[PDB]
Amino acid sequence: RIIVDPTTGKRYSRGKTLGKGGFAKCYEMTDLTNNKVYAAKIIPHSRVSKPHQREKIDKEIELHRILHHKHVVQFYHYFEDKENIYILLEYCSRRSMAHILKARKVLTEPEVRYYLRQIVSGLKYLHEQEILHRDLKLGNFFINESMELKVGDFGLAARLEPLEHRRRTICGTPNYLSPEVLNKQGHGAESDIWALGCVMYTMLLGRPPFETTNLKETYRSIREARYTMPSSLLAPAKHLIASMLSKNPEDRPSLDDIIRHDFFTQGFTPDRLSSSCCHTVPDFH
Ligand SMILES: CC[C@@H]1C(=O)N(C)c2cncnc2N1C1CCCC1
Repeated sequence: RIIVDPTTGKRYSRGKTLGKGGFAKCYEMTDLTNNKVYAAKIIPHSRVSKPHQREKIDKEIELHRILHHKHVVQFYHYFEDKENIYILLEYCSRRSMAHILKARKVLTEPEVRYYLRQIVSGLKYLHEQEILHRDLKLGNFFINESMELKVGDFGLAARLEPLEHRRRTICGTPNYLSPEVLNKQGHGAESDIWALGCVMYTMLLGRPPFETTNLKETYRSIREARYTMPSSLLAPAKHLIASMLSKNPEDRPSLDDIIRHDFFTQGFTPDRLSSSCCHTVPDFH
C-alpha cells in the first residue's frame, strides 16, 4: 500500500505488520525517496478522539523528535492524513530485551554489562536534555540487526520539573514504581535510576525485586524498599543493585557512578554480542 503525506508529497510504502503497540498498529514503512525502511506506528484518529489522549501522542512526538543519540531510538518523521497518525522510527530487527529475557530467563554477567552500559549511555543523554523517560523496562530496550540497544517508547516521558511545581500523581502505569512516586513526591531522575536497578535485578534473576501489578497492596513493600537479595548474585552485582534501589532517592548513585561501579570495571564485557544471545547462553570468557 502506498501512503502519501498530504502535507509534502512524499510517498511511503507500507510493509509487513510488526504487531500492536498500545494505540498503534505497527508496520514496516519505506520512505520511497531514500528507499530506507522504518518501524512505523499507525494510530487511527478514533484512538485519539479524547483531548487528553490527543495531548498524549503530541507530547510523545514533541519530546521524541528532538532526540539524536546512538542509544536512543531515532525519531525519523511524523505526519497525519484524514485517517491516521504515522510515526516513523528507527527499525530494530531483533525486537526487544523483553523477548530476549523471555527466551533466556536469565542473562550472563558480561551480557548484563553489555546491555546496561548502552541503557546508561542513552539515559545519560536524556537526563542531560532534562527529559525523564518514566517507563524504563525491558520491552522498551529495542535491539537492532547489529545487536545494539536503543531506548525507546517515549509515551510517558516528560521534561524534568522542580519538586515545588512537580506533578505528584502516578503518571500512566509504569513497570517499576519508585518509593518517592508512591510517597507522592513525583518522578525525578532518581526514579529512572530505581527502574534501572529493577531492570538489572530482572536481567540477572529473571523476575523483578518487587511485584509489578501496581496494586495498592504492593505499595508498602516498595516504599520500604525491602526485598529478597538472592545468594546467587555475585558480590559486586549485589552491591550495585542495593545502591540503585536505595529507599531514599538522594542515596542512589549517579549514572557516571553506576558505569564506574566494580560490577562493570572488574568484569569482562564484549564490544559486540552475537545474535545467538537472543536464544542461547554464550560461551565462557
Ligand atoms: C514501532 C513501535 C516499537 C518501537 O517503538 N520501535 C522503535 C521499533 C523499532 N523496530 C521494531 N519494532 C519497534 N516497535 C514494535 C512494533 C510492535 C511492538 C513494538
